[PDB]
Amino acid sequence: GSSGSSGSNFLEIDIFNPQTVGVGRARFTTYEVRMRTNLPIFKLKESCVRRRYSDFEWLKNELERDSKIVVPPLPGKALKRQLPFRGDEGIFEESFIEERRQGLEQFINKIAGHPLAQNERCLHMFLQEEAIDRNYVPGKSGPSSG
Repeated sequence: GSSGSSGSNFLEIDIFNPQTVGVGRARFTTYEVRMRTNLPIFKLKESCVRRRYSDFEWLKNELERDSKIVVPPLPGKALKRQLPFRGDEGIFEESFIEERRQGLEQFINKIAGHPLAQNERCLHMFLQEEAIDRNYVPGKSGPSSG
């Protein structure tokens, strides 16, 4: 085959395929982060990787380092625990998953739009790359100098 289709640049990410991990309680789920762009900045045109909300919290933060970068808020709220023992107070409903599933998608959908982010590597690493490598080695990093 050959194929060949294009027209107008478009950078968007999809969040679906909610898979549950672990067993017992305070369990969590993931989402298939499938991005699709036609920009050069991105080495790959399309890639599918697995990621969760808690993960995004690592990425987002990575953006909230220092670079006049405007990162959007994460969909969720929780802060009332002295010691790391408790988590979710029994929550199992499509709505919830949807909320986050959609939320993130939106957050990234906008985050991706960000130019300062489009250059960021962590972003890509959080996309193309399936497994993040905390304290990775920077190289190439899109069109450097300029």
